Amino acid sequence: MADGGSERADGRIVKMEVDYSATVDQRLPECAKLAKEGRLQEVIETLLSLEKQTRTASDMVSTSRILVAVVKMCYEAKEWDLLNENIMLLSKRRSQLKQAVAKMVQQCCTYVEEITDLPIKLRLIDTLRMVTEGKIYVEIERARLTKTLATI
Amino acid sequence: LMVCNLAYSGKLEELKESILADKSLATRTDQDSRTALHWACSAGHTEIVEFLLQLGVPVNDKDDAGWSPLHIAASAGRDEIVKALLGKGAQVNAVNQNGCTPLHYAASKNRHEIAVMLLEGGANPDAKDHYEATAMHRAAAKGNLKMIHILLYYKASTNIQDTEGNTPLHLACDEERVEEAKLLVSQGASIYIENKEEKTPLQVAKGGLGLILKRMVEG
Repeated sequence: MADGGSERADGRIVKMEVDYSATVDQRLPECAKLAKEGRLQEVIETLLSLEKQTRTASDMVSTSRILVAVVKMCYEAKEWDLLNENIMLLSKRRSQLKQAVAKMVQQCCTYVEEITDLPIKLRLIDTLRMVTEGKIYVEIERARLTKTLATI
Repeated sequence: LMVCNLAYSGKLEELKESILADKSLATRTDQDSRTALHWACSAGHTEIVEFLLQLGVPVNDKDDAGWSPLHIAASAGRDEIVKALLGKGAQVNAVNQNGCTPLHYAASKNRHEIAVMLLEGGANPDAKDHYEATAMHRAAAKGNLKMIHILLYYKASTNIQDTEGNTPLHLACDEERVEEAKLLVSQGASIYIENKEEKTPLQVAKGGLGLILKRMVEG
């Protein structure tokens, strides 16, 4: 049930204000088992609609003032299905995945105008390979990233 | 299961990270009572069975029918997998579904090294199945002359009565193998034993081959 992860969500957003990225590395084992558990189909949807906003909110705080973006792109670029490799029962959700990719392209849309020319080429060259590695999507964001790159 | 694809296709780092992430996957089996050892031995991968046998997976894990992995390595023609399974202490005379032994299936592939490794460890040269047939009946049933010869390097018998009463000479003459019949006769085959059809090996041979059979018996 998502009642266990909800307290970690609304408490984690309050406790995670100024802490550096090391506390996120401490959150990696806290969210790995949290994503492994919760076999419920419709109940854990709130947990996946809150925890992802906690980790992407911590990504917003980390990208707010100073950003090197190397470790940031290495975290997601190296950890995609780490929680999806131990779970043999794929819950065929595809409900928070559209909000996942849409929120990633929304944050990249807020960071796509002018921030720093270096990480945008590696982030876009990463997500256009994620287009090929996905193979299952509504075909909206996959075209969005490559046409907003094609305009450049 | 997923480990069936991982051990089937030979994914090295996917199987290593999968077992290091969940040690239960090595002991997990599919709906056919086949663990990762049976798929990695059926595929012939060396490093995967070196990892599974290195962790200490039971070598005598039989499926629903009773097929031990030593039959898979013996029939597989992979010498190194036989080295690993016999190194772990596999049962050289394990009983499968039809009561056969790995000697019959290693003899089926005409693999001399596997036969030397199995028969050296203490395998029965005259191991009979449910139909009272040894490896010489099948090797002679296809024409494995040197397999029968290396079976004779371990002092195997040449007069095993089949379920129909046929000696290995009966099947050698039925397969129309002249050199194999002359070698079995010259090495101690009996031409007087009859089967359920009351036919001597001379009568079973066509083209007057029984005259040179008995000629080589008396000569």
